[PDB]
Amino acid sequence: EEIKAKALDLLNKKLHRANKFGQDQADIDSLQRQINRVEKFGVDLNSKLAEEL
Amino acid sequence: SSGFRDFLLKPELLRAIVDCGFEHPSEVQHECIPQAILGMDVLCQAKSGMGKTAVFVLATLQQLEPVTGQVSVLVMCHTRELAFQISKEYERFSKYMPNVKVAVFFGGLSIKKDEEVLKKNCPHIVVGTPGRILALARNKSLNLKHIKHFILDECDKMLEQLDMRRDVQEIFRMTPHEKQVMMFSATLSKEIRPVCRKFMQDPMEIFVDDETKLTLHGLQQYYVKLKDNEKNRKLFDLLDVLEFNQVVIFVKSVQRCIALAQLLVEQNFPAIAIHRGMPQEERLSRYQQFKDFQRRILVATNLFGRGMDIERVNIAFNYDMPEDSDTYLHRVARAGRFGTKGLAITFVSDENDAKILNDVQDRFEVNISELPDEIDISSYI
Amino acid sequence: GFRDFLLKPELLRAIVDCGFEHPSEVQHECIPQAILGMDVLCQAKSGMGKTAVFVLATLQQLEPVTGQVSVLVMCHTRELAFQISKEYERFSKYMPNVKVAVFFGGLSIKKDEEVLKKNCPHIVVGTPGRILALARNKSLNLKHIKHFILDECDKMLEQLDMRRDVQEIFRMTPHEKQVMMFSATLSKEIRPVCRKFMQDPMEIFVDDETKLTLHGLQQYYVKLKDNEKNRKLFDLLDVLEFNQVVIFVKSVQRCIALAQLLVEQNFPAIAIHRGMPQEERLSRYQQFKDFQRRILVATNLFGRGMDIERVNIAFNYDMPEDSDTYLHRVARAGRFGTKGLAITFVSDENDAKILNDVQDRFEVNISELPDEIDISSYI
RNA sequence: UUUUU
RNA sequence: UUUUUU
Ligand SMILES: Nc1ncnc2c1ncn2[C@@H]1O[C@H](COP(=O)(O)OP(=O)(O)O)[C@@H](O)[C@H]1O
Ligand SMILES: Nc1ncnc2c1ncn2[C@@H]1O[C@H](COP(=O)(O)OP(=O)(O)O)[C@@H](O)[C@H]1O
Ligand code: BEF
Ligand code: BEF
Ligand SMILES: [Mg+2]
Ligand SMILES: [Mg+2]
Repeated sequence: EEIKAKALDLLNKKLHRANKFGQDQADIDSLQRQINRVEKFGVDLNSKLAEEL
Repeated sequence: SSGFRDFLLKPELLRAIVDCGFEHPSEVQHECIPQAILGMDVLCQAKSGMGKTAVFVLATLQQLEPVTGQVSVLVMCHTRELAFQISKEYERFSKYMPNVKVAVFFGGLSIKKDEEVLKKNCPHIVVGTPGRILALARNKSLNLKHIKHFILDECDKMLEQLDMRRDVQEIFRMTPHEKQVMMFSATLSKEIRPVCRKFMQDPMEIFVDDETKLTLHGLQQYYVKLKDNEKNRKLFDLLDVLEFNQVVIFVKSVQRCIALAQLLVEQNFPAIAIHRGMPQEERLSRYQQFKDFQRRILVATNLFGRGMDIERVNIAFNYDMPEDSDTYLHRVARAGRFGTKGLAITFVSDENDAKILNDVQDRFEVNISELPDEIDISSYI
Repeated sequence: GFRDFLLKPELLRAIVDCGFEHPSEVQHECIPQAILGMDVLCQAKSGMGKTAVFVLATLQQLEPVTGQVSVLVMCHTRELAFQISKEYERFSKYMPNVKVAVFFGGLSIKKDEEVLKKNCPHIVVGTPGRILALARNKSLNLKHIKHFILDECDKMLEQLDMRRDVQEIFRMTPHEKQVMMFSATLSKEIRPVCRKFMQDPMEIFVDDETKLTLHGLQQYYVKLKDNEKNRKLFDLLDVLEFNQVVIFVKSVQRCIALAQLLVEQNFPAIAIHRGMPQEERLSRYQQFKDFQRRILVATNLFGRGMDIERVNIAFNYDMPEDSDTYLHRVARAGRFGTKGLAITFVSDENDAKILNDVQDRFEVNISELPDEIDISSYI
């Protein structure tokens, strides 16, 4: 769960910076779709989202 | 008190049922149990997930007189996991009968462990799959000449298969001719009633011949039309919006089962898979963690399509169309156990997919609405 | 107040076109004397319009002759020379018979000779190295120049190599000419060096250096080790609203690495430094001034002269080497008295000594950065 | 698709 | 160090 909360911190920054610096709207939705999925579930170590880890 | 008292069961059996939390029997239990404990042969068909297992578990335990070193009850089914489920169910109802011993036998695990169990600690009740059981009988490790009760669960599927039918016939021959025979299923094709009938003398017949009542009117069942490419993306969106505790997703092959499970994992869906070809110890560990609610998403072949009783499965997915309306009715039944509410979503890909879904819609007098974009959380749980 | 200067009506028309409503202090003091052809040694506050002083004064005196170059302007960086040339075009909007040209290294010299031979300008802006090369091979004729301008003159003459090149360029020019030099910093030691190029010039000095600070700038610092610099900057770039920032480092290698790391944190950062090809340098410089990008990482190449309107924050990721560099660097933001923000990373004790040297010399306060600040107070 | 090897 | 024809 220490991985879970700190995975949310990396996404809450990528999403924040995407908004702040005019990112494509597809990227905003893709990040948010991943954030809400990570909250509804855990962090799977074999997932491709584990690239950042 | 009231309810289960009508049967006059053994007190240690009734104390077990109390610890199970059951309050009143289902119609199949009220109708079938009192005759079953008399020794009668029974051919039983009843609504999916309505308590068929407890019927033959309670009746065999009621009639059972334990004889040390002697197997008196044989129960068989079509999948290894189902035999495992039935064995543990025997354990929970024999909780207050310490002398009763139960064992389960199936392939994928060393036969010497099964042999060592038989020759060192012989059970009174044996549950298992036709292959391993027949192997142990030919082995002479399993002495089947003391059998007083012969039980088949999911019997129509077990007897629609001639290679499995001949195996159960060869197993049936090595048992005494005077004994109880009981067969259970939610589906009983009019073709296969005689096939089960040849195994019994004057059986009680529980039939739901007019299939108006085979539907689970506590389930909302919808469908979506889409391409194969759109199947994955639609599945991803549905798993995101729909709230659930557990989900079972059914595919039509081992290849599809492995690929979808891997694809779900890479999208950060904590999905597990179960199918033949896994090491048996591994698919037992994966069956248990799903049953113990340690995994939310299960992708399975038709291996998981019958008999599996998972408490918290809220949604059933037909990622691939079921082969027939028989397989459809059992897979959807994996949600909404004992008449609770649940959800069933079916993917219609090609012509044959809509062909089958119109068959099941007609056969059961059921409505399958096209899936709306918003569903009440109160609706399906 | 620009009417009183007695400028040419086209020149006055250009002033109103770019929106100037009132001359600055340095424009009031120097322009009338510079119109008359007097030598001027000018020191003035950062970003308060020194460029307009020598652009307008030379454009006023210019009597274009088709075959010859009359005004030469030099500075220390290529991008500053580019900026000055576009500033001449801006104020030559209504003087169509005036031609300007920029020559600096990193681009083919044959193209510079091509523009000289085929369409010779009246005003040349350049950097001393390329100008010297064009003058030695005789493509550039310096025998007609009547105005000789040095911008950022102290930095241009404190470099002995660059001073030697400027001196050789000067000796190729007529004795009868106007020489003007501009900067925001004029040390006691460098003033005679500038004066040796001039004859009885008007001298504009700022000897009370407390009025060289821009009181419209909020100036803070954070004590940090080099390990902690990277993410303190990351969070500051997240928290602070801004239109544009410039992030200064102490070396080309650090400029490349920090910019690359910022992009991988998905900050759309760009970098300018020596070693970038000049086409990439110019195109990168142009888009930053075109408001195409918000985050610029730079060496001291961008540390003085650069005039980008919407730079609200200036970051000292690495401590500037001395107080002059700090003064010019921090002044890339808040141009012409507007409000900006200045943040300096202090790494070791020597950095603190440099910071203390700065606040003593300018009698300015650099307080520690508070945890949250108001957006209006620096915008 | 499932059922000893 | 940074910057300045090569
Ligand atoms: N009388 C009862 N009251 C409540 N729950 C019951 C009763 N009988 C059985 N159940 C539960 O219903 C679930 C499904 O029973 P199961 O025997 O697997 O259904 P079937 O074999 O008919 O598909 C099981 O978890 C079982 O514990
Ligand atoms: N009178 C004025 N009113 C408004 N802005 C001015 C005025 N004079 C100059 N500026 C602007 O100030 C900005 C910076 O001037 P600049 O000449 O680069 O300052 P310095 O060279 O003294 O550091 C330029 O964008 C210029 O247009
Ligand atoms: F018919 Be049940 F689900 F075994
Ligand atoms: F001194 Be100014 F910023 F050119
Ligand atoms: Mg069952
Ligand atoms: Mg300037």
